[PDB]
This record gives sequence, C-alpha cells and structure tokens, in this order.
Amino acid sequence: GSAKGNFCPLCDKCYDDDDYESKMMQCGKCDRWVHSKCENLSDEMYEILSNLPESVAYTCVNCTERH
Ligand SMILES: [Zn+2]
Ligand SMILES: [Zn+2]
Repeated sequence: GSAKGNFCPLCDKCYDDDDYESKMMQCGKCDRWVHSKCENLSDEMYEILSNLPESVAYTCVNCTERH
C-alpha cells in the first residue's frame, strides 16, 4: 500500500477523510492530487482524460503555473 493521497493545492476541503470518493486529479508532473470540482474541472472535460488511453497528462495549477 502507498498510504498516500495528496491534497488539492487550492483548498482540498480539509484533511479529506473521504479521498476515496473525493473527486481528485492526479497530476502528471508532480503527481499531486487536485480537486476535480474545486479546480473547476468539468465532468465532460474530466471524462475526456479519463476516457483517453493516458496519452495526455493532467497538470496541477502549480505545475501549470500562470496563476
Ligand atoms: Zn480544493
Ligand atoms: Zn503538478
């Protein structure tokens, strides 16, 4: 077991005791988990990455810079 989960760099709720159901995004640069909903990630757009063969990479706000 990894015993990890990371937390959204914006707010990530607080501690996140329900990260299992906590729609978080796994970054491709630092592998950091960003809030799917809080990061303003649309479900459809979020679905497109999840439907892809992993060719893409989800980059978090810090990695994506410009903020
Ligand atoms: Zn958040
Ligand atoms: Zn990142």
